[PDB]
Amino acid sequence: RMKQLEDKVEELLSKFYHLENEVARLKKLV
Amino acid sequence: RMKQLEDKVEELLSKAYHLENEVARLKKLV
Amino acid sequence: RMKQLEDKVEELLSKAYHLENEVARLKKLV
Ligand code: NA
Ligand code: NA
Repeated sequence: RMKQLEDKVEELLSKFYHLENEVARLKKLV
Repeated sequence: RMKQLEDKVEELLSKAYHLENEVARLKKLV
Repeated sequence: RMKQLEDKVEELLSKAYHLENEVARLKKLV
């Protein structure tokens, strides 16, 4: 069942990557 | 170990949805 | 195996916590 977890962690890696950008986006605008 | 990882990963996935929303809110005010 | 996943989670947890702070920061400055 580690594969389901690995895929979720991969999904978490990517969401976190996108949130960092949109936050840094907000940081330049504020 | 294995169960705790899966739970934490699920804990993380929901925190991501909440952050995704908090970021969206902030965008409407930048 | 599991260790790779716990490492990754520890990372995402750090990221999540810092995004939380950054979100808390941006909130205070619209
Ligand atoms: Na929200
Ligand atoms: Na917000």
